[PDB]
Order: sequence, then structure tokens, then C-alpha cells
Amino acid sequence: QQPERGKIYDRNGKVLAEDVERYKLVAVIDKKASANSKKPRHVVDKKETAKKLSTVIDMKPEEIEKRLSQKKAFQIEFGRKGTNLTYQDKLKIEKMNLPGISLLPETERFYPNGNFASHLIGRAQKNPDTGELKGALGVEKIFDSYLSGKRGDDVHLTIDSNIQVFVEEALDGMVERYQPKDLFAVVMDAKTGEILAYSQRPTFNPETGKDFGKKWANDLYQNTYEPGSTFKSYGLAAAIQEGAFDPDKKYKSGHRDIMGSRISDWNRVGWGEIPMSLGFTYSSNTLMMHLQDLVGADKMKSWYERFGFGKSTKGMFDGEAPGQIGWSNELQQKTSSFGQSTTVTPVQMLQAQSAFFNDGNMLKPWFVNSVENPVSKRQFYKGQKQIAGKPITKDTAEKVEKQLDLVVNSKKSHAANYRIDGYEVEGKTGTAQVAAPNGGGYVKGPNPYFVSFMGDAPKKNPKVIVYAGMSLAQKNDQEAYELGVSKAFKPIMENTLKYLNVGKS
Amino acid sequence: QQPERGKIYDRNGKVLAEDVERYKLVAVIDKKASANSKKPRHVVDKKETAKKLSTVIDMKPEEIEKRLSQKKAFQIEFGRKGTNLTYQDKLKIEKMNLPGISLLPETERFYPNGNFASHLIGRAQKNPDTGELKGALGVEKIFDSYLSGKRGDDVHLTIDSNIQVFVEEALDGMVERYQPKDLFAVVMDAKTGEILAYSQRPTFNPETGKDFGKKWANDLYQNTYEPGSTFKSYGLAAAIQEGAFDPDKKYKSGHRDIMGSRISDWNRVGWGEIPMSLGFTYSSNTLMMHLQDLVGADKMKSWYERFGFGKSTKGMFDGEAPGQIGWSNELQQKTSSFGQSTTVTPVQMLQAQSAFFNDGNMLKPWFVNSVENPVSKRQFYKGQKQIAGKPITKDTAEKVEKQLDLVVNSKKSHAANYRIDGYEVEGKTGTAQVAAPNGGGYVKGPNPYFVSFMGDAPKKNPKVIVYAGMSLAQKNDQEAYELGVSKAFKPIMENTLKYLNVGKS
Ligand SMILES: *C(=O)[C@@H](NC(=O)c1c(-c2ccccc2)noc1C)[C@@H]1N[C@@H](C(=O)O)C(C)(C)S1
Ligand SMILES: *C(=O)[C@@H](NC(=O)c1c(-c2ccccc2)noc1C)[C@@H]1N[C@@H](C(=O)O)C(C)(C)S1
Repeated sequence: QQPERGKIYDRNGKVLAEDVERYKLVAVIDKKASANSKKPRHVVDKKETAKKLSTVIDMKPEEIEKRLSQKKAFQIEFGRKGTNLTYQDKLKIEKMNLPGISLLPETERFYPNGNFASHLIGRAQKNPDTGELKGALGVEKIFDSYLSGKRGDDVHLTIDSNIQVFVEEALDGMVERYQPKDLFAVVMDAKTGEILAYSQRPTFNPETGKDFGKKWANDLYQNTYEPGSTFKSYGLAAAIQEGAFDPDKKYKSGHRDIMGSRISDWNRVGWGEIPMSLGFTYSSNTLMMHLQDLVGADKMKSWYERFGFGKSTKGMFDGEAPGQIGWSNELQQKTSSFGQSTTVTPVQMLQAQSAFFNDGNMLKPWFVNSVENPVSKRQFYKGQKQIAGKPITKDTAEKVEKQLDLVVNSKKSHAANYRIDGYEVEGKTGTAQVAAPNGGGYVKGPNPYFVSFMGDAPKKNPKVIVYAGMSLAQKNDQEAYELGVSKAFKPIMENTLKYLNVGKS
Repeated sequence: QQPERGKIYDRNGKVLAEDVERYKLVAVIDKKASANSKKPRHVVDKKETAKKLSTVIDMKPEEIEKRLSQKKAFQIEFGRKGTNLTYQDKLKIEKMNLPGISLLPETERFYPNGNFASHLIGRAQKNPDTGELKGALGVEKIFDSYLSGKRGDDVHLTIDSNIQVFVEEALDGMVERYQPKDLFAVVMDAKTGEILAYSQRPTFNPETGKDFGKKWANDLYQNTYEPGSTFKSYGLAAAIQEGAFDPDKKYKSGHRDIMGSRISDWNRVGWGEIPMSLGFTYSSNTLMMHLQDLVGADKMKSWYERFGFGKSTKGMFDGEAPGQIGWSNELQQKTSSFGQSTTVTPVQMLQAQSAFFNDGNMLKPWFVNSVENPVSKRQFYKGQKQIAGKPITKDTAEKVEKQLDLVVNSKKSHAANYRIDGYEVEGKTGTAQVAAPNGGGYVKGPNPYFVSFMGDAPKKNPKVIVYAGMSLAQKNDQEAYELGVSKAFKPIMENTLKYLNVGKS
């Protein structure tokens, strides 16, 4: 009855989701089925049958024999344990030659990679009455009308399964090491905006349904973060274009007094009068507050808006969050300079960061390559590189890139743990407090931080941008503070560059 | 924090869904927390702590101490058993005065009635990071833009919790008795189209989440059925208005031969030359095929479209199914005359049935009374009675009602099991085969039927229409065939009529 639901593909044609035939176990227990037959067509020994069935379906013989003993029933099924059985399960059941036992073909949605870009691909759910499948999250839901049928259309993603494996492995390592409450990593083509890989933790397995529903939100498009100091790059860009930033000019570091709050550099005492470039390498908060004064508060708010913040990127993901620029008072304004109070989505961060490597042009990130029917060959949609806006000049973009280089590679860098032997890396570190969901403060604890890194490589002319973020390590929180996401950035970026044939040296 | 999510109300202002404060259990286990303190601020006695917590949260003391022994962790939590704790649990944990133990407030979505109109109300799921709630099904999803905030708007439904209680209890009894694969009942105000009660089985509990996801489809709006002989009332109305049906005129019963299929009256042999009125009371299939010949197949197809079949009712529910009139050959056309091949939604059946009690006007069924903000008092939406179309004259409607009376109350009735002592009832029975999801044909088995009853009372001038359907009884399938859904219709209708102050005779 149901039309075949279309497939979801990665950018090289690997199947990410497709319909398959599986099998459901049925046991006829009524004698009436065997009235006309010499060999029985119903279960004659319920105990032996239960014992043999327990060697295939995940159910104890005692529960099977209980289900076989239901009164006033012609045939029985075994709930979830008796459905979605494989062809090999079917073979071993059938070789037992158990009277009354058969297997019914049923259509199931199959995700060949299991837990793999799960919050992007989503999950399609089955209506048992009809077999009708309906997407409940991500691409399966966004494109449900196209995917469902004739035959539904296929959706091709920009995701590269080879790069996605690197991301899934690195994120597993972060879970083991740090048990964070939230975790994401994303890899984008620095020159086109294509999402090459995306994952988050915790997540679900779309194949089995394990943990589906425990977190509805996709981190890339629907979750918001106070970004911390990765956000300083946009304040730097603005201050550069306005002439307030001079890399060699000195400024007074240490602290600033804003509406009765002491906002200090991370070492409390500062470094005296130091060049602005060094302050950016040190990730000086007083530098950013100084530059905001020089530019002017009204102008800086417009600057963050021109970089796309506070607005949806208008991607094809459902319910994209807008974030919010925290600007309601001077304290909010000043803390926004280093990525506190303001909330962003990771996709806004990627869009904004792409400006520095595309002559000032922001690229709209995208992950849908095409929607098209393989039978009719109709192309309903084709993704493309699109400029989201040009907030800065090419000259400003280069001067920002020079400072991002210094953050990682300066002889005074405090981010050398993001270096990769053989490759040149650049980017910006972040450590931020995390808003408590309930009650009006920050999560309390020894190191209750969202730590992140917006990185790109090769430096100056990158092939990819890799952004990774970790919220609230429940294990090794002190090291999470010290090393940030470097134990995820380094395996993802190194393997990705090798796979993209970037020569090491 | 998140704005308060708006409430879902029943028609009398009873809360169906609301935000509440609950509590999450946290245990600080690292000694470092107690460095400066005159009282320990971490769990010092792991066994005494675990033993005492087991008297509140539902966990074995051995498991609790296992989690208290996690290494390199400042504090731990206790999974699902440790969240959604009540204010009373908070009191009981706190008088225990356990060092290191506190409770964090969290906002949860509370459904005070538990498993109650679950497939209509739906469920909102929580993002652990932010506390943000998002509707995943039903009203919570449909109106999620309104419900989420300030404060979200409230949604008021037409549902009456008192009638809804009757439906839930009756459906539980049908599950206990027949263990059907699918089951629904709906109660509609016969003069306004308001849905006073709706339930289905199997379903989920929106409070706990138990079984949420096993069936995405709301039976009323999204599931389709081959209705069986309840569909005959619309062919009857057509034949009346076209002058083909005359209650006293004779016709030849027995069987008909259509494209190599023998279609018989239910007793195989028929009853000879009998009055058309009696044929309709006996639920004669040959009567309906004869009337279709008399009207003409092209014209009958237009008749069903005029009753709203094959098209969505344009209700407020997402993804409403349109169904389909099966008309592609004479076999489909003839089997459609008695409700096979054509598929309908229950809401189309209610809409079509309302014509007989509103002088030929179909009423568009509706379940949303209001969407409105309790703070601003802005009314975003107000539901109302709306005519879906007038397919028949008042004269035709009266003549149909006379035949519906006879089905139940004729001295030759085969539906006397739908009678209610003290109340006058009318309606139409149905028994239909069920299409197999995979492979062609119908579900096989001794009595593999969708059985149903489209009823209304008091007869002629009803207060409510009650439509109940049961697909594929897995227990007592013989009784399901004999009694249909009478064991649900009678308690629902009787209790509803008493609750609505209809006096019994
Ligand atoms: C940007 O992220 C900046 N971070 C903060 O000032 C900051 C902190 C903090 C935590 C621990 C020690 C000092 C400060 N908590 O919330 C915020 C917003 C600077 N950059 C960071 C980085 O990781 O590069 C730091 C730690 C150097 S401070
Ligand atoms: C309408 O529902 C009609 N039903 C059928 O003819 C029918 C059957 C069937 C099942 C069992 C015995 C005889 C027929 N299977 O599929 C169909 C479409 C008539 N009305 C029914 C009713 O309950 O009123 C019956 C059983 C009287 S036949």
C-alpha cells in the first residue's frame, strides 16, 4: 500500500536513510487452524516453542510462554521484541520448523550507519496500522512531504560520511573523557559554506530509536549559547575597520569598572600597558571593553547585527533560533564584547567567521545539496553558495586573520595546545559561563564553563572551518577548562585535512 | 529563563496541560567542596546516604552508591529517577539533612489527568540545556508558536473532561476485552460540530512519556479506514434525493456478480424480494449495489464528493489525511457502495453524518474553542460552528433518519445490542475487512474486521453523535464480530446523555 519513502544521501551518494523489508513474528495458537491438516499449523508445545524463540528474540522463555497462553486468541505477536527482525533472524526461526510460527514482511526505515549525524538526519516513525512513515526530527521531518510518496523524492546532503566518521569518533572521546552535558562539532567548507560534518552529544540512534526524544534540539540551528571569547573576532573586525584597533598601539590592561562590577582580565592583574595585538593573543577582556568605548556603543550594536547576530540565518532547518544581542545596559553591552550575555547559534558563528576568508563576504551555511525524484528526474531544489552579507572589507578580513594566526602561533600564545604537527592552524578560544535554566544565574561549580574553539586550516587560506563546543564537563572539569576542546579539534582537523589531500609540512 | 508555556484548557476551564516546578537531585561528592566550611558540603557517608535516599527516589541503594563512587567528578545526578521530584519529596529529602545533597528547581510540563485525550492534547518535550519546551504532537505541536512565550497564550479546547472520562473508561474496557490493534471513539455535539471527547488505543501518557512515539498518527484526523457499512447512509441519502430509494418498493436481494467476484448479502442467500427499507435494516449489500446502478456510477461519485469524502475537512489538526474514493473500476465502485475500497477519516464520517440532523447541512467538526493570552487578553482565534456544505435537502435528511431509527429499533433489527434502556438510539453498524500493510489483499484470520457504529441520541433530535471503531480484535474476535463496538457505545452514550441532562424513560 505505502509508496517507497525517498532516500537521504551524503554528498558522495552513500545511503544515510532508506526503506528496507524486515519481519514480524506471528504465532497461531488456535487448534482450528489445524482442522484440515495432518501436520499441525498451530503451536502444540508452548513451552518448547518459547524456549526456542528466546534464542532469537530478546525475551525470556517465561514471558514468551505467558504470551502464548492468552485465552480466546487466534494468533499472538510479541510486542517490540517480535518485530523489526532481520532476514537472518527469519532464517534461523524458520529452520526450527515450529508449528504455528511464521514471519510477516514489513517495511522499516533503515539507517545504515546507526548513530551517525543523528540530529541532522532525524528519524522517521512508523504508523503500525498502515505502515505510513512520518519524519519526527531533522531532515526526515523538514523534507517529509518530498520524502513521502509512486516513490518519494530523495534528499542529498552536503555531509561527507568520511569526515563525519572523524567527528563521531572525536565526540565519543570527549564523552568518555569529560561527560559533558552538551557537546557539538561542525566542519564547514571555508570557501562554499557546505556543512561537511555535524554531530552533537548526547544524541539518539535513529536506527533503534534509543534516546530519541530526550533532547529535541539540534545544537547547530536550534540551541543557543553565550559564545565566550570566540565572539571577540567580530569586535576585533569592527574595531579594525573603524580605525580603533592598532596592533602596535598600547592600551592599559588590568580591569574596568562597569556599573559597579569589576571586569578584569583573566589573570586578575593584567599585564600593564601592552600592545593591542598581544592583548588579543592573551584574550584580554579589557582590550575588548576598551575597543567598544573607542568605537561607541551604538555603532558596535550595528556591527554585531551586520555580522548576522540576533537574526536567523534562514537555513532549511526547522525552528532555527535567532539568538539575541545583549545590549540593554552598559554591563550587558560590555560583557557582550567578550561573548557573555549575548546568545548565538553555532550556525551564526560559522556564517560570521566565514567573512574572514572570503574577502569580507559571509557565506550562508548550507547542508542540503538537492531534493529530486530518481524516477521522474525532477529537481525540486538545488543548494548553492550564497553570500549572506559583506560586513567588512577585504583589508579588514586580512588583518583579523593575522590576529587569529597569532592567537595560536604567537611565541606568547596561550593556545598552543591547538597546534597540529605538520599543519598550520589558526583560530580563537572561548570559555564562558552557562546560564542556569531555572533561577536567574549561572551554573555553579568549580569550572562550569562552555569551552569552545573556532578554528580553520590551512591558516590564511583554509579549506575548512571547524567549530567545536563543550558545555559543562561533569568529569575532568579542570582539564576541560585547561585544554578546551583541543582533544576534539585536533583529531577532526588533522584527519579532515589529510582526507582533503592537504599536504603536511 | 524560559517564558511560562501557555496552558491547554478543556471547555469548562479545567487544566489539561500547564508548567509546574519540580526538583532534581544533586549530590556533591568531592571533598574539596568542604575546604573552608564548619559543616561538610559533600557526601561523607556513602552508605548511609544511599540507604536514606532509597526511601524517596525509586532506586536500589546499591545503584545509588555506585553512582556516588564516580571518579574525577565534583557532583553527580541520578538519571530519570532523580528528576521530576515533587515539592513533598523536596521536603522529605531536606529534613534528612544529608551533607552534599540539594535539590535544583526545574520546570516541567504537567498533564494533570495523565493518559487523557493524549493523541489530541499531545506532548511537549524539554531541552535539558535551556529548559525550552517544544510540542512534539497534537495541540502542543499545532499551537506551539502560541503556547511558547512574558507568557505564552492559552489554548482552550471544546473537550469536556467529564465526557472524556466516560470515553477513556469505555476504551480501557474494550482493550481488556478484545485487545484490538486499533480503537477509537469520538463524541460530537450533534448541533454544533464541537468535539466533546476523543480517545484512541493504543496511545501514550503525556505526563510520563510512556509509549510516546509508538504511533504518531491521530486516528480522528490522520488515520484512514475502509469504513464498511456505516458508509451506506450516504449512498442511501443519495438514492433518496435522486428518487431511486422508495422504502416500500421491492428489490431482488441475494448476490451480484461483478468482474468475476460474487458479492453477496451477509447471509449468502439473501431474503428474496423484500422492501428496500428492510434491505437497509438488514444492511443488505445488494440493496446498495442496486441503488448505485439506479442512480448511476458517475453521479454516485459526485455524491460522495458532495458529502466531503476524498478531501480534507480543513480542520486545525496537522497533516489531516484526505482519504480516497475508490472508483477505478466497477468492482471498486460497487464495493465502495458498502464502504470497502474507499478510505475515510473518522472526522469525515462525523462531518457527513451531521447532515442528517442539521436539515442537510454538514457541520465542520472542531475542537479548538479559543487561543488567547491571559495577560494581554488578546484573542488570537475563536472557534465556531461552520457549515461544510449542504449536500441534501431537509426532506432527504428526515427520510435517512427514519431508516437509521429502523436499523436499531425495527422489530427485525440485527442491531438490538446497541439499544440503551431508557433512551432512544439510532445509527448504523459496520463490519469491514482491513487492508494488509504489506503484500496485497486483506488481513487474514477468523474474524479480521474493523467493526464500528455511527450512533446518535435521542433519536431524530440528537444531543450527541458517538462514532466508535475497533480494528482487528486479537482476543474475543468472534464476540467483536457479533457485538461490534456495542460494549463501548452503550456506556459512552448513556453516561453522556445523563451528564447532559437528557431524561430517561
Ligand atoms: C573569553 O572567553 C574570555 N573568558 C572569560 O573572560 C570568561 C570566564 C573565565 C573563566 C575562567 C577564567 C577566567 C575567565 N568565564 O566566563 C567568561 C565569559 C577569555 N578567553 C578565555 C579562553 O578560553 O581563551 C580565557 C579563559 C583566557 S578568559
Ligand atoms: C457493511 O458493513 C456490510 N459488511 C460486509 O458486507 C462486509 C464483511 C462481512 C463480514 C462478516 C460477515 C459478512 C460480511 N466484510 O467486509 C464487508 C465490507 C454489512 N453490514 C455489517 C454490519 O455489521 O452491519 C454486516 C456484518 C451485517 S454485512
